[PDB]
Amino acid sequence: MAHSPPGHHSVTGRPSVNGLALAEYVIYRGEQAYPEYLITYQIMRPE
Amino acid sequence: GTILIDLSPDDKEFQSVEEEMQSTVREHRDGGHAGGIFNRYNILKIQKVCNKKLWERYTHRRKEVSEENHNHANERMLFHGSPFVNAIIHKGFDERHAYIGGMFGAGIYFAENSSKSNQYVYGIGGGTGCPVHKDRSCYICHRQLLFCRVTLGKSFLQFSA
Ligand SMILES: O=c1cc(-c2ccc(O)c(O)c2)oc2cc(O)ccc12
Ligand SMILES: [Zn+2]
Repeated sequence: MAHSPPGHHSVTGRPSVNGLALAEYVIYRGEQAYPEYLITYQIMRPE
Repeated sequence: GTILIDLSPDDKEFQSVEEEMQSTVREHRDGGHAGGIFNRYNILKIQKVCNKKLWERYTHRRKEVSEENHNHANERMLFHGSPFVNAIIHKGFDERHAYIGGMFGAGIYFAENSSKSNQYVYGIGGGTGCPVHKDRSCYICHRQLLFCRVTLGKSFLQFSA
């Protein structure tokens, strides 16, 4: 596992092409996330 | 130390988590290759993950980040998809859940789009698809995502294609 950029606690990947894409994020310490909900699902075949 | 509590579909908490799941689906540039072809999900169960030790671990670090960033944790709720969610919920996130080859370096990755994290549920690039049918687009097999509380603190802004 790498380190944060100096002076930062995470990285934000801001989408710059796909106008519809939301952000993605990276943390470098496991203690910076808590797995609050387990969601069980299936993807649905479109009509 | 982990216990899982089932949320009722009548519970407002179940409903707000489902809505975030469904409303952050998007089309992907791979036409469904990694994660499958779908516009929405069938939610089978939503469970609250309870572990005292992992939670205190989280809040301890959160306070540290906060005091380094004018009392602002910059906390988000974000999705995480992987083949190892059942280890994560018992032992917490650590360096074994790091995407060594990701765009932004060897760290632990989260998405605002649920459909993005869905691409990683069977492995990087969807791996070989579901274990039972080897179908990245399986409509039968049960999949699991985590909806996670994440401390970002001061976040480095990377513009990216
Ligand atoms: O949910 C994610 C899981 C993972 C992921 C990647 C590699 C792993 O070995 C892993 O366990 C999870 O990667 C993502 C990358 C993104 O750009 C956005 C979300 C994820
Ligand atoms: Zn299957």
